[PDB]
Amino acid sequence: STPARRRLMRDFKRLQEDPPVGVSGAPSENNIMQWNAVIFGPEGTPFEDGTFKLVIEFSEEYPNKPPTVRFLSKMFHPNVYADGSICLDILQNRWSPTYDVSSILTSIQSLLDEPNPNSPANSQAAQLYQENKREYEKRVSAIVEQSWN
Ligand SMILES: [Cl-]
Repeated sequence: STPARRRLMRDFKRLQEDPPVGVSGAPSENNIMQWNAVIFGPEGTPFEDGTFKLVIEFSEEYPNKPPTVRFLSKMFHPNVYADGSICLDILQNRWSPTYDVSSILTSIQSLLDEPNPNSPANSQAAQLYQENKREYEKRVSAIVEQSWN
């Protein structure tokens, strides 16, 4: 094995033993470096009832280097690109090996209801979030419904 692979097995064991509310994930069948994950939208937010699928991509440099994470489900959120790529500060400059898959996934769930206003990846979503909360929620509701497909 390798340190990344042993760490990933530890991350999985910890996540499966004590999963945070509305989050789960596991390595793919055939490749511990690629995981499938699910995040349920947080209760009381525009994303409630959404069941969102994600892919997490690691390397042999984990946990020195953060993974990348993308939504496979359709998304509408200021910090998610059109291709599903998720922008999260802890996956960039605020990375620490103290974070693991569990805490990455919980951060992404929390991100859903707490957009980062700094240079958002989806300008349309950012502008609606800022200036037309009412309409932001309709656009979010459409991708909540699609997430059940
Ligand atoms: Cl962030």
